[PDB]
Formats: sequence, structure tokens, C-alpha cells
Amino acid sequence: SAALPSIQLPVDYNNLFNEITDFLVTFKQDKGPKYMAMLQKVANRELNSVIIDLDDILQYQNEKFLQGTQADDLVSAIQQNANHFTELFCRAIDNNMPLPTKEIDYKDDVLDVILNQRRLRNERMLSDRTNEIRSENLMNDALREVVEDETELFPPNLTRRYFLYFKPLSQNCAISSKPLSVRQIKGDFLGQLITVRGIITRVSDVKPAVEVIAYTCDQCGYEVFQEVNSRTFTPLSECTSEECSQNQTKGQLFMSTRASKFSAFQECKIQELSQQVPVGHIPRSLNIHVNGTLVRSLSPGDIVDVTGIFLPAPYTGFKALKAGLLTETYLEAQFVRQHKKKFASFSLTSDVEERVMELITSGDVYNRLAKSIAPEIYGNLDVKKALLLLLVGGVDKRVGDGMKIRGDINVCLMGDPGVAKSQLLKAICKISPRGVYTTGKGSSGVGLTAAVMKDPVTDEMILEGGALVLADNGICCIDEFDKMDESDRTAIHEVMEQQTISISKAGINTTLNARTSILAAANPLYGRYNPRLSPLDNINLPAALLSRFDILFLMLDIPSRDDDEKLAEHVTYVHMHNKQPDLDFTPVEPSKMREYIAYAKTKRPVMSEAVNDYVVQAYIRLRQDSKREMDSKFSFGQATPRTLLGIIRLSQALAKLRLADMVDIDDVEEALRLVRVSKESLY
Amino acid sequence: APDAVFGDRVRRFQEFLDTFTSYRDSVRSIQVYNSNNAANYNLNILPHRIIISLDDLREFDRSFWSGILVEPAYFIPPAEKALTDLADSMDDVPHPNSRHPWKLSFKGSFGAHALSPRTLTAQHLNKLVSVEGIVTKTSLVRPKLIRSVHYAAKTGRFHYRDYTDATTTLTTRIPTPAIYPTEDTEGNKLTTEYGYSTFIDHQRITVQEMPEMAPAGQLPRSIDVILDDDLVDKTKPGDRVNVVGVFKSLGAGGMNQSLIGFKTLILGNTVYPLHARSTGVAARQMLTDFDIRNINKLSKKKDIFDILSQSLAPSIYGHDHIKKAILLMLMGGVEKNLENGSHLRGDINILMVGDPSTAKSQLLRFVLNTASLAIATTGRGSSGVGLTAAVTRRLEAGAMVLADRGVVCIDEFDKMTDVDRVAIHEVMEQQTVTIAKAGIHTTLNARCSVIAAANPVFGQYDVNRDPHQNIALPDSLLSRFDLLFVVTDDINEIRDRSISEHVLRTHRYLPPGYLEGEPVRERLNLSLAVDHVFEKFNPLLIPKLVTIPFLRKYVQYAKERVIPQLTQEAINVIVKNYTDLRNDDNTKKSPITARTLETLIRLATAHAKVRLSKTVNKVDAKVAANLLRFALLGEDI
Amino acid sequence: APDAVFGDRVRRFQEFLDTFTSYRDSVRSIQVYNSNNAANYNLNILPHRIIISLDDLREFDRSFWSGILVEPAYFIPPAEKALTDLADSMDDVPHPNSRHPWKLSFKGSFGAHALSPRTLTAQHLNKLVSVEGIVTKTSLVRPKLIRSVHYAAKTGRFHYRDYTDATTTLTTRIPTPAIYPTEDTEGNKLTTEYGYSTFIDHQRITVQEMPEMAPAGQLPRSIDVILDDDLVDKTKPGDRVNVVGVFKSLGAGGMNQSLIGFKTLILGNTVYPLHARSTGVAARQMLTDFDIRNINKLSKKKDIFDILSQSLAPSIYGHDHIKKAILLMLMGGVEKNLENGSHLRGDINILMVGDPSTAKSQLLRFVLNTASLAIATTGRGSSGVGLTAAVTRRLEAGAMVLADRGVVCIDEFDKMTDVDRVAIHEVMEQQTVTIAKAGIHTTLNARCSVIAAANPVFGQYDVNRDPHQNIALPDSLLSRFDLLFVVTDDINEIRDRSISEHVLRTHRYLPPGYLEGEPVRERLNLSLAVDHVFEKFNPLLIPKLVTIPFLRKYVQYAKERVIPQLTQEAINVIVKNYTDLRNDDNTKKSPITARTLETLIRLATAHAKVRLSKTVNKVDAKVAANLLRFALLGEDI
Ligand SMILES: Nc1ncnc2c1ncn2[C@@H]1O[C@H](COP(=O)(O)OP(=O)(O)O)[C@@H](O)[C@H]1O
Ligand SMILES: Nc1ncnc2c1ncn2[C@@H]1O[C@H](COP(=O)(O)OP(=O)(O)O)[C@@H](O)[C@H]1O
Ligand SMILES: Nc1ncnc2c1ncn2[C@@H]1O[C@H](COP(=O)(O)OP(=O)(O)O)[C@@H](O)[C@H]1O
Ligand SMILES: [Mg+2]
Ligand SMILES: [Mg+2]
Ligand SMILES: [Mg+2]
Ligand SMILES: [Zn+2]
Repeated sequence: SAALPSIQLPVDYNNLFNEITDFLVTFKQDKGPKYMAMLQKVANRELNSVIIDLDDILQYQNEKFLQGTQADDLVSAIQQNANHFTELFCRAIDNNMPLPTKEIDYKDDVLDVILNQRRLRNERMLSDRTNEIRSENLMNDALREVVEDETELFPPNLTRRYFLYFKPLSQNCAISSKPLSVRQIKGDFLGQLITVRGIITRVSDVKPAVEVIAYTCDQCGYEVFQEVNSRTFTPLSECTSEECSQNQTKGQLFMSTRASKFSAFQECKIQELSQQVPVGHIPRSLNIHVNGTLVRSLSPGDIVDVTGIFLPAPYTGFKALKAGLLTETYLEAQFVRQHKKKFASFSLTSDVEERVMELITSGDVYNRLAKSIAPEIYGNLDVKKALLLLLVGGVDKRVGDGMKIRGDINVCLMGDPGVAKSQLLKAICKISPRGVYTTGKGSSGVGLTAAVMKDPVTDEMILEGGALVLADNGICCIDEFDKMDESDRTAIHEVMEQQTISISKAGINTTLNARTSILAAANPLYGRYNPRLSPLDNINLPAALLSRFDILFLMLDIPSRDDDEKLAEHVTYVHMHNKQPDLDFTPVEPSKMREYIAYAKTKRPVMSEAVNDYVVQAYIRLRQDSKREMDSKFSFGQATPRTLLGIIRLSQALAKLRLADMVDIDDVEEALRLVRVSKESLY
Repeated sequence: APDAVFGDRVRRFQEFLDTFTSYRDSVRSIQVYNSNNAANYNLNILPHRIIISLDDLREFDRSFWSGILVEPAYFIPPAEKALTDLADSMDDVPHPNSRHPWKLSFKGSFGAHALSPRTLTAQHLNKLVSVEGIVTKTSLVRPKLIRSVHYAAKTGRFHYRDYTDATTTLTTRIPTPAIYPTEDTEGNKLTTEYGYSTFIDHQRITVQEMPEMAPAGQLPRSIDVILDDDLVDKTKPGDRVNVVGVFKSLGAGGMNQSLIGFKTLILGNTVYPLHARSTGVAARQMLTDFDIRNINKLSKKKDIFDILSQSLAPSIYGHDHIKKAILLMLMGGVEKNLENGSHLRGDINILMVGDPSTAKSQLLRFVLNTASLAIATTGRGSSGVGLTAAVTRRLEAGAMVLADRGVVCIDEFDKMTDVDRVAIHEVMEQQTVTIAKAGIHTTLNARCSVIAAANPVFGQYDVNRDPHQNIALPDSLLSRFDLLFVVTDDINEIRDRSISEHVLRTHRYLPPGYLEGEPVRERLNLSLAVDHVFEKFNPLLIPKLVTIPFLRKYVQYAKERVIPQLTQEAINVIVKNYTDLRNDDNTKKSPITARTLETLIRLATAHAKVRLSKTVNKVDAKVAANLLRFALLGEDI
Repeated sequence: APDAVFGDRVRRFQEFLDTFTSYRDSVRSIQVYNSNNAANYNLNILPHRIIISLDDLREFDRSFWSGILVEPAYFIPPAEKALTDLADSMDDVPHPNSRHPWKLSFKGSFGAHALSPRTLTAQHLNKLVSVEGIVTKTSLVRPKLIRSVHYAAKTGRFHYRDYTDATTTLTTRIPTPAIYPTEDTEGNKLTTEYGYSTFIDHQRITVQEMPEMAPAGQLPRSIDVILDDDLVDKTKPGDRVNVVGVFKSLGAGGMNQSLIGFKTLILGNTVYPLHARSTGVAARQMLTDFDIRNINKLSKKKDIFDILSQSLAPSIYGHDHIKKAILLMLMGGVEKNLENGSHLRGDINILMVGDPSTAKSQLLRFVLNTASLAIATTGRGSSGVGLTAAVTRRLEAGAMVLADRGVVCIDEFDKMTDVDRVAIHEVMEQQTVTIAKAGIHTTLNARCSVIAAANPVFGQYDVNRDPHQNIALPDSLLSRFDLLFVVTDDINEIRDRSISEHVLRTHRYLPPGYLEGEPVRERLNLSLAVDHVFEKFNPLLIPKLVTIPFLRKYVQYAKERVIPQLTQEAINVIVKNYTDLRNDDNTKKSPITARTLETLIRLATAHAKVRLSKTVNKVDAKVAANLLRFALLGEDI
């Protein structure tokens, strides 16, 4: 009493639990209660994760206030101390857990049948205590209360199949959701539910982390469960059940992996964004502990708002540097919000649909989307059209022989200085959900490859991917393309043709998957275009690198009176007001462009005979025209079968932008037009 | 148990605090600030810390001063208790939702206790010492559990336990290794209540002797400093630092039978980041109302630009438009961050290609000395690893990352490798460094203005040849430089005698407090990163010249409190000048691209900032285009 | 560290103290008393202790009451802190020259915790128990050092150290064996400053089961009680005692590896000396203003003496002048202590020689029951060792030393040895016992009044013979007896029927709360040594008869607040009567000596005390001489 003194805190957990139960049972504003609908789904085993919205709790409290009832601030209590309310809400859900309307069959998970077995076993042991005491003949309330004193049942955490998470309350619908930098998360925020805004830099493999290790004793037939809380644990050697503890001949008990409780465990590393780091500082990282069904929701390169419980961990640094009870910290992730939704996770829900129709019905989708790509960049409309086609990409074809065709458009922008090639690269990086901006001859030599290291979390050798690997199923914007090393150039060649990187080096023999669309920006030989010199002469690209690019723009800066007047009005308007000059044309928001492009990428248009015949004729005419000029000062490198597949890819991308399933003549017309005007700036 | 000497010292320090009213004023201001944004939000909370001037303490009570300096463990706790008592006495209006211990920080003259990690020996132990050095290591800011709160569900009761270590107090306690309570006294299982437990930020930095004062060729000396709950994150690695703290000895040093010697470190009380040239610490300056009044008074003058232009480097003769460009770069434009995420540069880069001895390096050294934050580099003396970032699983900032929001003075720019040149290409326009190396994909901010000096191909700028052959630099690299000045050492009799009279007048200079034949002393100017406007010594003999400190104050004021907005009346001039420069055939020194429109815009914004104007008028655009036309052609219109 | 439950209990007991205003009144009275004689002398200082009625606590908060009774270590410290806080809150006027810890004492009904040393078992440990017993041993009142103050001459500074033991707190501490400081922290020799150090009185008494309730023939059970700083010297060996305290267990009981069982004792909170008949504890009684008013009202009556005489033993028929003498002895005279040192006796002795069954022993038993302090002895059942003191190197008080300032009722006085007779000779006139044995020369005070009963030589008082042959007692011994009454059982028909009707009326008596055939219960009347005047049951059927408790109150009031002074108008009567008695030849029952003058004086003073008069008037001397003449001759004038 004198030691371990008691303190008077304003938190009463009994009525807080009562409020939690009332909210779970009665809240229905989002036909019946939302949360019992969710628990009914969980009981029937269609759902294994319970997400408790703090907006729902806040709305429930507001409604209780409006009707006059005084309700404790459950939202603030959860935000201040979130670890206890996961525990509380789990107990409350267990109390109000509906019976399953679907019977256990052979297609259910082994965990589900194990939980059903132990639930039935504990109810049977309750009934067996009851029958035995009734036979002993010594009110049913007292009989029951004796039974739960003399039963060793499976605790509710062992008969539990769902995972509980706390979704932060929205800023518009409002502490736990305002984004914090890694620096702004001090020790005052420890123990609270907080949201950190950052970029993920390293994700470990999903490993089974034991939470309650189970053992079976062959002597008494008991199952002894030992909870695990730390990095390491000491296994039990002798049984600790009632029978063996009371007896003198103890039983030696063996592990039961199938009966143990495991958690899907990941240890991600979030990092400060460049806009969050102070002046002259290096960004610092934070450890995120992802558990349960939330795993595989974070990947390196993701810019995310991660909401979780900021919790302390035992010290892991040097012992001589420990001054007091120093503790490491991590973020027990509860919710993940992706700034750039991936194209693979696209679903045609109602709101996604309404937005897409409001984009289509406005008309001129192709030109609106192209002109909306970097709208302060002015007068590069064919450039923006080609970039939009690169974002959409063609249709990947796997022939039955096992052959694969790339399906992705590589675009090279060779141009004069000050033409916005680098500004167009960052625009594409911003638009793309998986976009990697690199500069040649910087530090990307290992970037255009993967490096083998050791995972600190899990004792394995894993090769972490670089620029060409992190931008997988995305876009790699390579600036200063003409200034890379030979190894990097060969890697780019392999990526642009086979979409793989074959590495055979000391310690590694692998074929990395790099399904990357390459957007290169280059400067012409001598840094400025010499129209006196041949185009191929001024292009410092091997006929084989040039061949790989589906489109090669020649962005030349020729002086003029009207064109320069119009660029200067645009740039000066952008400098006054942080927006583009045109009032008739409104740019598409980059989030709504990503949603349209995600929708468009789900279509796989095919080519009919009537369109592919023209495609063949155009290819023949292109080949003849290329043959007629091999060195006529306008030679772009003669046409190749790669130009046919680039024409095909551009036509398929244009068909996808129309949300069509037929590759029409208009799309092939526009593809040929884009290829032709890729090279008219020379004239 | 209460101590009579402790109470006597507490009341003596209370008398000291009553005598010097500035300390009640500071504590009252801190308390009202905390209460005001506590009630406002039901920004940041100021720490309960007071800077104490040791000179005032010596004036009041010399033994209390000597007791704090020599026996801090016996005099600092009583003084902190007196300050806490005083603060809780004035706390008539408590913050919404003794108590709140107030800590002390010290400043002033330390005498023999002002030391360095090399001169800090074992006879300074248990003394209040000020150590000047360089921060080489900063450990993670780790929470330290100082009070754990637990919940017993069976009794439904909240318990707590306080924890104490050897570094939290200046005096030595009896060690009490109280275990973490995993259960109640009577067997009830406890649940840790995070968010009600108390964690205190703790950092351990390493301060090493500064390279500018450490002996050459000798292994440097380091000292550990421990910071707690408000001094954490006050410095970064590479920062010059002055740490005031108690040089403590800890542990037993191998005497306790279970180390070679006793474990010694500094319990940091105060952290002052210092400003040294070519370091990553900016130069905060105190702007009194008189200084702001003078700044506004001079800004009202029409020729203030010229007044600021000539006062930059009076010692250098001529180079007047170069000085104008340097002043504009010191001001700089305003960067644009559009909603979609794009970035428009607001930093002005300057290149000076010229003949030997036209003072390009003296104009670089002056910018290094006078800029708020400037880093000096030489071509091939620093590589891209030394200019941009470097991977060590951790990143080490280079020359252009430490100089973020600053100036990079690159001498011998021509003698730079192409591997460095590509990184410089990225840094100048996009103002970022993308590493993407060894699994570290990071975009560091390098929003720095680059001023560089270079020599021609043959060592002498041949006026017969064209600039493109005399420079031998990539055209794409020369486009990034907003203003390229070609300076030629033309032998003309008028300027020959005028430059020689200037050089001799500058050499015939005496400081106010020096004799005719006294060697001028020179210190390293370790300014603290927190009286006349004009200059008495005028090498030119003429408009008035302002002192360099006042010019720095003016630049700081215009740079931090003026954000000019472009106007249509300036846009017309800017657009007309850009169109003419693009279309007119004049054999320009540098090419004309859309970057030229933006150097026009940036220079107009900088000149608007010079006049303290919030709008860029027509005159600003005209003078910006004038300087640009000089820089491109050599006109004097 | 503060405890939430401790503060909750403190505030609950503060609410209890606020509800019952008598406790602020008691604390305020104690504080004003202490301040008043503190300022008066720049008598005695009342202790900081409050009697708490457990019945009131049960009425207010039953769980607080049950917590104090069952878990005293957790509920008594908070209540004492609440009382101390309350006392320091009312202490607006501090005593001349929280603070001053106030202790608690408990009274009321304890229920199952009201025990005896035999029934006090190990399942009463750590409980607040009230134990009734007899004090058999009282250790020396030894000082205990609770704070030592030392002086360092080199520094000229005063240091101190506080000491704590296991018995000073109800809760268990961590043991801190702090050594006695023989030197300063830094090597300076310390000098102990006695008179500035704090010493607390400590006593350890042994309470044994009372002989009146202990089983016969069985070894008695004892319990140790520890008293601290105000309960010391509250009792003496042989006293009946009720000690309220916490039954504590101390030490380890042999578990701590370096006893057969744990060392158990009672930490005394309250000590009540109890009044039992034939014990050394007097009978303090509470005299309300109503009682004093009634006493004065009856004293104003002329026949109050008779009213007090008949109300003594209504059950005994007759023996009216014997009852008058017994009442006068209960009052007694006033002793004289002359300046030179001589002593004049003020105690009245009575002897009753008589035939079998004339109620001499019932008149002795009544005096034993009703006297303030009375010890009952029998001849040869107690020797001079049992009557006077006895050497054990220490002295044990006998029957007539314990009965100092009291009454000694000696039955069967004739069956007393001469060795006892000589000691009785000393005790009756000089009122002292001189031991002078085994190196112990001590003069104990035996200022007691002796009433004795005796039988004649032949068992029947022969009226034919003379008293000197019928008594067979030394004449010098009979002189000490102030009044010698010879009672004879004369068979006379009138008094035969009258005494038989009285004996039967007394036998036909029913208590107010009893049935016709219900056996009357009987307790041992353990009165606490701190509602009508007249009696409903009158065996005689007549003046009014007062109740025995009211008669005891009247005797106490007259005995403690009336000191009559002899007057000349009484002296004339006394001298005349003494001269006549000495010279007149009447064949007196007892001899006439100068002791007869003083029994006249003593009886006159006693009768003056009966009337509450401060001066002995002529009527008092006349009635004293009247009773004496009856006692010597049998006259009825
Ligand atoms: N057509 C244009 N529209 C808008 N801004 C332009 C245009 N052309 C060039 N710029 C400007 O030129 C500057 C430099 O362009 P950048 O993309 O860095 O050049 P490059 O791609 O040739 O390396 C940018 O700040 C950009 O705003
Ligand atoms: N125009 C000038 N006015 C004043 N001093 C000058 C001038 N040109 C050169 N000097 C002097 O020449 C010396 C060397 O100049 P420096 O800056 O080293 O030349 P460079 O730019 O060729 O490296 C310095 O002391 C400088 O003061
Ligand atoms: N005069 C009397 N009046 C009333 N009761 C008397 C009287 N004489 C004797 N008794 C009764 O006789 C009984 C024995 O008397 P006791 O005092 O024992 O006689 P003794 O003095 O001879 O020892 C008692 O119950 C007492 O009440
Ligand atoms: Mg570029
Ligand atoms: Mg130089
Ligand atoms: Mg008798
Ligand atoms: Zn077992």
C-alpha cells in the first residue's frame, strides 16, 4: 500500500465498457445496427477483421448528447490510451457475438474448426461441472457461479478469430488523424493512437510471430498455453496444469504448433517526406509493427498515412549507453491510408462510377486528360498525349507458346535545355502510384539493380530492389538518360524488352521482375540540337536503345515571337497565381485522373481484322518510307517490327482511354499521328 | 528530510530573482504564453526553463556564483527550487487542465570553466563547465520511463511507480532498483496504462573539438552530453555547439566488485548552436525596433539598391553589377509550390568566368562571410559525394544539402568532374538530391543558391574568340546559372591608377583600437545563432556605405518579412524583355531559354524584396531586365 | 508517495469529524488550554489525543468503523492525519514558541474484539482489540531516541537524524538501520547535543487475565502492551485495566535465517484503569451540574445526616449510630501537616465487637462495595506482609498501602496475630509503614481509615462481665479505634418481629426488569475510573432514602470540595465534652486518652463535611460528642 501507491484518474472503465457495448449494439446510422451486422458476418466467417470507426463513436456520442443523455467521451479515451480499448472492445464483441448461421464444413479454415472445437469443449466442460455438482446435491445462480470457479475453460482470446483495429476519426468529420512527422512524434504521444504521414522504405516478410504458444501434456491430457510478450521466450519443460501440479509425477509437455496462437507479423519502416524534414536535416525513420490481416498493406515507396498505437519497446541499444529506463518505440499499425491508390486495387464502386461518368459526360476525355498533365507546362500537347498513353499503357499479350509481349509504352524525350522535360518527368511521377524519379550518373548504379543484404527482423538474406525494381508495374522516369554507365544502360535495355533483370554475380543468380514503363529524358549530342547535323548523329542513343522506345520526341526550342509571347504569358500567370491561365479548360484533379486511368487499365481491347489490315498497310508504308531515306538528313532510324508493336500498343492504350473493348480506326489514326508528329519539330 | 543549508540557498536565490526583475518577467511571459494557447486549443508549449546570466549572479552574490560554478550539485538544485517556488507563486491564473519543476540554464562569462573537449580534464569533474565543440554523433531521442501507471481490474484501481536514475539528479541518491510492477501488492495482475505513464525524451550527443581549433594531425577529443526533455533535437551532427552543463562522474570505475576508469559525461543544462562560416548553422540576428526603423528608413530611399550594392565589397573596386547580382541572390526570389506538387525555383545562381586576379574568389569569400548560411567548396576538392548526399544504411549530408536554404560558393568551377556536374545539374533547377542507392531511395532538399567562379580555357579570356569556346562548360549547365558574368582584365590607364589607389588605400587601414605597427589579431568568429547604420571607413572617395552587420540585418528583414507578389505592370515589362532577348540576334554570352523568363521573374522579385515592397512594380522588372541585359551583352542602358 | 486510498480515507474521516462537532470542541479546548498556560508561564500540558466513540463512527460510516476495527493499519493512520489536519486548521492562534501529530484513542462497543488475554488468539492479529485484565508488570519508563541532534564545531553546524522502529507505526516500513552519526559526511567530528535531541517515553506493561474471571486452578494468560509518550505511568501493578490497541505481530518468528513463533504484542492506543472492589483503583465519578445542585439542595436540609445515615444500609435493620459513624468515616476529618513536619490524623477508625449475626460483616461488605477506595481483608488471611509492605530488592504494596487514602475493612479482627498487630499499631495513628528490611529503608504512606469487625472471647458478649475482659484486645490497640461499638443480640419481642419483617421484606424484592421466578443475574461491576436522587425500594416503612450511587456522589463532593475549619464555638463544646469524659467515672467501654480529644475533633470535622460547611459550628461538635458518648457508654441524649 505504501509501496505501489494508488492514483485517482478520471477514467472509469466500467461505464466506458458499458458505453462501448451500447454503441456496438445500438449504433445503426451507417437495415439494422452496423456493428452487429459486422459481427454476424464474422460469426459466419466472411470477415476476420473488425475496424472500429472513431467517426462512428463520435457520431454516436453526438446523438446521445442531442437527446439529452450525458455520455462519456469514448473517442478521447481511446485516443489517449488505445491499447486498453482494443482489449475492452474485444471483450464487448465477445459478449455480443451472434451465433453463426452457417455450419462448419470441410472448406473452412483449420483455425475456424479449432476455435469451434474448443468453444464446444468449454461449453461441455461447463455442463459437466454442472451435472456433477447437481449429482452431489449440496439456486441455479449459485450453481453456475460455482461452475465458472471450478472450470478451466479456453479463455476468450483463444476462441477469437477476428482482429480489431481503430480507424481514426476524419479531419472533416472531427487528434488521432492529423498527420504527424517522425520528428513530431515525441515521448508525450507514447501510448496514444496517432497518425504518421510518411513514405515506406523497407518492409519485411510476413512471418508467424507466436502470441500464445500451446503445449500438450501426455500425462494429464491438458493443453497448457503460455503467452509470449517479448522478442524471446523460454519454453515450458514440466506441465503446470492442475493435475500435474497437484501430483508428484509431473508430465513433460510438447509443443503443438497447430494449437498455438500465431500472428502475421511485418516490421515496416516509415520515413519523413521531403516536405516534413526541417532545413539542413536528414529524415529519420520510424518502426511500424503490422499484425493480423493488416499485413501486406504496406510496400516500399508507398506514401501513406499510418494510424496506430505508439507503444514502447525494451531497450535494444548498447548497454553502456543506457541512462535510466530507456525504451525503443514502434507504431502498432491499425489503419493505412494510401495517398496514391494502386491501379491493381481498383474497384468499380458507386462513387468511383459517378465520378467516371461525370468525367466522360463532360466530353473530350483524351484531350482533357492529356492537357491536365502538368497544366503549368504549356504547349506540349503531343508530349502530354504520349505521357498519358504511357500512363495507361497497352494490353499485355501472353501467347500460348509461353511467349510474352511487353504491353507497356516506353517514351523518350530528347530535347533542348529549358523545354520542361524534367518538369514533365516529375509530373508523371506525381500522377503514377508507383513512380520512381532517377538521375543518371548519380547514385542509381545500384539503383538500376537490386542489392543483397540481411533482413534485420528475420534472419534471411533478401535482395532489396532499386529503381527499376521498386517501380515495378509502375513508371521509372530517368532524367539525364544520355549520361548513364554501360551496366545501367544494359539493364535498361533488358528492362525495356523482357521486363526482367538477369543478375549472375558473386553470391546471386536471379531473374528479377521489372515490369516497368520507362520514361527517359535526354539532351542531344552537344547539349543543343544542331539542325545542320543528322538527327541520328545528334541522338546519342544506340539504334537498339532508340528502337526500344515506342515514341521518341524531339523537343526543340526554336525562338519565335508569338510562341514565346504565349509561353511568357502562361509562365508569368503561373507565377502570379499558383494555377494555369486558361479559364475555359479546368484541369482534372490528379486523384480523379488516377481513378480514370485505373478504370481504363482494367479494359483489354482486342483488334479486329478491319483494323489490323490497315495496321499492316501503315507498317508497310512506314517501312518503305524508312528505306527511301537512310541518310537524307531526316533519317530517324529505319522502321522495325518494334514500330509495328508500338503502333499496336498506342492503339490499344487509346482504346483503353475510351473504355472500349474494340480497337477502332480512330485509335490507330491517332497512334500513327502521334508517331508522325513525334518528329515534325525537326521541320 | 529538510536541510537548513538547502533552504538558506533557496531563499538567497529567491532574493536574487527578486532583485533582477527580468526573471519574473520571463517566467510570467512563459506562463501567459502557455495558458493562452492552452485555452486557445482547449502552436507549441514553451519549456519551463530560464536563462540565467552568471554575470548578474556574480554582481548580486559572488559566493552563490562561485558555488554554482564550482559546486553545482549543491547550488543548482536550491536555485531551481527557488525558481519553481517563484513560478508557482506568480501562477495565480493556472493553465487550463512544488508543481511543474522549472529548470535552469546558464549564460555569461565562465572564465576558467569555458573549455573544450581536449582541455576538459578530470579536475573539472563536478563543475559547471561550458564546452565548445562540434557535434559528431546524435543518438536517437529515446523515451525514458519516469513514472509507470498500471490498472488493477479486480480492484479497478490505478497504481503508479516513479523511477530514478543516476543522471536525473546532480546529487547522488541511494540507488533504489524498484522493479516494474507486474502485479499488485496482494496478487492482482496489473495492466500497463500507456498514455498515463510518463516518458521523458532523452538524447546522448558527442561533442568533439572543432576542426578550426583542434591541433592538426592529432586525434581529436570527444565528450558525451546528455539532454533531457527540452534540449533534445536542439542540434544536428556537424553543428558547432556550446554546451553548458555539469561535468559528472558516474558508476564506480571498476571499484565496485562485480571498468578501467570512472564513466564521465556532461549533464547538459544549456545548448547553444554556434554560427561558424562554411557550416550548416544559419545566422539568426536580433532585430531591435531601432534596427527595423533604420531598415525601413533606408528602404524609403530611391537609391537604396545602389547603397546596398556598393556597401557589399567596398574593398573590391568596381564589379558593381556583380555586386548587384550578389545582393539580389542574397535576397532571392520566392519559390512557388503549386497545388499539384510542382516546384518553381526562387533561388538565384551566379557564375563568374574571368581572367586571373579580377577578385572572383574575394567576391566568393565575401559572400561566404556575409551570408546567413553559406558553404564554401572548391572544384574537385569536393565530389558529388561531398557536394550531394552520401550513404554511410544511413545518409550523410553533403555540401549542397547542408546549405539548404543557403548559398553554395564554388571556387574553381571549371575544374569539376562530369560525375559531379550531373548532380549539380539536378541540384540547380529541381532543388533536390535523389540518392536511390543501396536500398536508400530518398529525396533530400537542396534548395540552395549557387555562386561559382571559373577560369577560361586558355587562362585568359580572348576577346577575339566567342564565349562558347572560351567557357568550355556544358550549355545545359550554363542555362541553370541565372546570371553569367564574364570579367576581363583590360589594361586601361584610368582604371589602372584607380584600382591601384584603391588597393593601397585598403592596405593603409587601421582598426579603431590598434597602434600604427600592431599586428591585427584575428579570432574565428563563433557567433551565437540566436551600433551605427553607415560605415566610417570608406575605401571609395560617393554614396554612403552601410556596415556589413547592418547589411546582414537588412537582408534578414527583407528575406523573412517580405514576400513580393508579381503584378501585371511588371509582367508586361518582363514578357517584352524576354521576347526581345529570345528573338533579337545579338550573339549573347549565354543562351536564352524559358529559364531566362524565370531569371527575369526571380530578379524582379528579389529587387522588390530589396525595396521592402510586397508587390513587384514596373521599376523592379525594368532593373531586373537591365541587369540581365548587362549580364548577357554588356549594355549600360 | 501519496496514495489515493489514503487520501480518500483521510477526507472521509474529515467528514466524520465535521459531522460530530464534539471533536472540534475537544481539540479546540485542548489547544486553548495548552496556549493559555504556555502564555501564563512563558500546570501541565494536555496531550494531543482525542477519544473517539466507535458507536458514532458506526452511525456515520459503518465500513470506516469496520475498517478501523478489522484493518486498523490502513484506517487509523488516515484518521490520525485527518485529525492532525483539522487541528492545524483550527490553530489560528498558535501556541507561544502536518505539524504536531495528533493521536487517536477509541471507546465504545467493540463486539467480538472486546477480549481477554486468554481469549486473545492469533486470529485477532492486526486487529483493534480491547483487552481487559490485571496489570502484573510495569517496566521502567525509558526514553527512546527518535531524533538525535549533533553539532559540528569545525563547520559550526547543527545536524540531525531521525530514528524509526517497528512499533512506532501500524504499517510495516522498509527497515532502515541508520547508524548513530559519530562524524559528519566529510570527516568532521560530531558532538551529541542532549536537550535538542528528541526522546519519547516508552513503557511495556504486562496484562494478565483478572483473577475474578480467570479459571480457577489454571495458569493465567498474559499479553504485552506498549505505551508511548502519553500512556506511560497511566497504570500501576495490580490495577484492573482495559487497554485498547492493535494486536500486532513483529519480527520474523524464526523464518528470517540468522524464534519458535512470531513475537506478538499490543500497541496500546487507550488505557482505562478500571474500578473493581478490593482493588487499588479509586472510583472517580462524573458530577453533572444537576448532581451538584441536588447535593447542595439536600445539604440545605437539617436532617440530611439522618437521611444519609438511614440510606447507607436500609437492608440492615437498626445499627443507626453505627451507620452514622460509617458515614462520618466515609467523609472523615482533615489531616494536619504542620510546618515542622508533624502529622495529625484525619481518618476515622471504627471497631465493631459483637455477637454472631448482628450484621458486622454485612456492614463491612457494604462499606467495601460503596466506598470510593476500599480493600477487604480477614484476620490471619492476610499477615503483616499481606497488610503492610513486603520486600521482593523491590517493594510490593500490601493491603494497607494499596488502600492509601481509602478504607480497610478487616473482618475477624480478633483472629489476628501480634506480629500483624504491631504493624497495625503503626498504621492506625502515624499513617505510615516503615520497612527497614534487607537494605530497603522506606516510609510508605498508609493514610487509610480502618473499619473492623470482631467477636468476643466466649463468642457471646456477657453483659454481666466488663468490656475489657470480653474484648481480649490490647488496650493500646483499642485506643487507636476512634469509635468502638459493642453490639449485643438481645432477644426482645418488638425488635424480634421488626427485624424478621425487615429480613422478609428484603427477601421479597424484585428488580425492575425481572420476572417473579427469574434468577437475578450478577456481573462483576468493572466500573470505569473516570437518574433519581431518592430510592424507590424502601425496606423500612419514615424519612426518605437516597440511592447508593447518589450517596457516593454526595460523599465524593463533600470529600473533595469541602475542607472545614474548626471554630471556637465548636472548640468550647469539644473541650468541655473531652474534660467530662476524661474525669467522669462511668465505666467506659473504651479508655479515654488525648486520642479521644482528636476523635472528637475528627468527628466534628466529618459532620461539618456532611453539611457541606466550611466551618465546624457548635452543632457539629455536639453531634460528634453525642455519637462518641453513645459509642463509649450507650447514652441516647
Ligand atoms: N513550355 C514550358 N511551359 C512552362 N514552363 C516551361 C516551359 N519550358 C520550360 N519551362 C520552365 O523551364 C524551367 C526549366 O525546365 P526543366 O524541365 O528543368 O528543363 P529541361 O527539361 O530542359 O532539363 C522550369 O522551371 C519550367 O517551368
Ligand atoms: N578589381 C579589383 N579590385 C580590388 N582588388 C582586386 C581587384 N582584382 C583583384 N584584386 C585583388 O587581387 C587579389 C587576388 O584576387 P583573387 O580574388 O584571388 O583573384 P581570382 O578571382 O583570379 O582568384 C586580392 O587581394 C584582391 O583584393
Ligand atoms: N440487625 C440485622 N438487620 C438485618 N439483617 C441482619 C441483622 N443481623 C443479622 N442480619 C442478617 O444476618 C445474616 C448474617 O449476618 P452477618 O453479617 O454474616 O453476621 P456477623 O456480623 O455475625 O458475621 C445476613 O444475611 C444479615 O442480613
Ligand atoms: Mg533537366
Ligand atoms: Mg580564384
Ligand atoms: Mg462476621
Ligand atoms: Zn500435465
